[PDB]
Amino acid sequence: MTYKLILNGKTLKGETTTEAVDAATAEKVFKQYANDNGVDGEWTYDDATKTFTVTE
Repeated sequence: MTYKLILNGKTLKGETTTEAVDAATAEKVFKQYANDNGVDGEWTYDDATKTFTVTE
């Protein structure tokens, strides 16, 4: 299971897919990535199409 993250950072936007066994580990896994960019604030989850999304 691999969800798709959508970075809606104000000064930065992107998107990457990560492999996670559950939604919990998926929240920190992606968060760990965004951190390497400086995008931390509100986090959303689209269980409708397996697509993660975050917006600073």
